[PDB]
Amino acid sequence: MATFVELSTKAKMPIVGLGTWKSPLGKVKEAVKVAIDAGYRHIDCAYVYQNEHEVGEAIQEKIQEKAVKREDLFIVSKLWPTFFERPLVRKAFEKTLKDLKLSYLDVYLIHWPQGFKSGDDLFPRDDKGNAIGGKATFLDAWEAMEELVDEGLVKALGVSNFSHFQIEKLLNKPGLKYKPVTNQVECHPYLTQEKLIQYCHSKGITVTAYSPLGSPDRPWAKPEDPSLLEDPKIKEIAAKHKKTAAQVLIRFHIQRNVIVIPKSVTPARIVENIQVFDFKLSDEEMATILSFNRNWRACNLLQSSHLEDYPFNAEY
Ligand SMILES: NC(=O)c1ccc[n+]([C@@H]2O[C@H](COP(=O)([O-])OP(=O)(O)OC[C@H]3O[C@@H](n4cnc5c(N)ncnc54)[C@H](OP(=O)(O)O)[C@@H]3O)[C@@H](O)[C@H]2O)c1
Ligand SMILES: Oc1c(F)c(F)c(-c2c(F)c(F)c(O)c(F)c2F)c(F)c1F
Repeated sequence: MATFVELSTKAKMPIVGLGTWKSPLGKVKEAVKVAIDAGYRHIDCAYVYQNEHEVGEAIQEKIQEKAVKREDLFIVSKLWPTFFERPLVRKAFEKTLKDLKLSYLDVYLIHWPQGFKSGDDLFPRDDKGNAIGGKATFLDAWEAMEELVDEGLVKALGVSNFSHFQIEKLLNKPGLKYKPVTNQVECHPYLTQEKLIQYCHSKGITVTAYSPLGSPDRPWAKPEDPSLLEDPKIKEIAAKHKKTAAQVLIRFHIQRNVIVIPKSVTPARIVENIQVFDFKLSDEEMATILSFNRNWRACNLLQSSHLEDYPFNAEY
């Protein structure tokens, strides 16, 4: 099996999960099926990925075939920032829950802190492709999301792409009902997030590492961009353990008690990515890997950088 990180709610969040961004229809269903078979219990989803209906199919299949029980699955989705207006929070969540064919979510995340123009255009933008903002804020969103927890439709709330300033704004809001259980952010040896992980952990907030393999198929990749999978120094450590680069990149987070959600639709890779509980990176190897920090992001979202709550201006 695979280990977990205990949340502030005492719920157990499986430390490896399956990413689903850009997992195509026609592949994502088989991907979820192979992952469950391979021992994955945590699946990371989102409204904006537009494939929740197929993830839902796969989960239902495995449950009705007795491969797994709902209570042993840990399903996460995210509210997109075109839906921060209160009534849209409900409508957006209802579509996610119905697509996923579930009666509750384990975690529901604010996907990004900056609000976008409210509505069903997911990427409202000007002529240059710059995001158009909305006046509803992540605090408005959180307020409405808290009702879902009151109603037992979501077990816990969290945030994604929040800086420590934005988490402080959240924690320090008077009249807060629920606290975020996780902050899902990009994290890997080129962006080690030392200060942000230290902050979150000090507040009882776990970290979920996204793009842990450096998202090698991001359509905006430039050949001069760094490549973690092909990095000779990462590959050196892999070799030392007779493991793959990807397995080292995943194990890196487990050893920092950080949840990690590599994405694949390739059955061999889905299996490979969870074969990370039979080796250990040594203290010196962990130190070497941490030294690779470049403060480099695969996910800059520069087209939203002019917005008030754009998260990446702050140091952490
Ligand atoms: N909250 C956010 O704003 C946010 C942002 C980014 C990502 N995420 C979440 O985090 C998940 C993971 O991040 P990501 O999808 O950006 O990138 P990633 O997991 O770092 O990398 C995925 C890419 O690596 C390939 N791959 C997977 N396993 C491999 C292996 N063992 N060896 C070689 N290549 C491998 C995949 O190919 P194949 O699929 O073709 O096998 C895919 O092209 C996302 O899917 C999403 O769930 C969240
Ligand atoms: O959940 C997300 C995701 F998985 C992404 F890859 C992106 C994403 C991103 F943050 C970026 F910065 C990109 O340049 C990109 F192409 C993306 F797909 C994103 F915005 C998300 F909200």
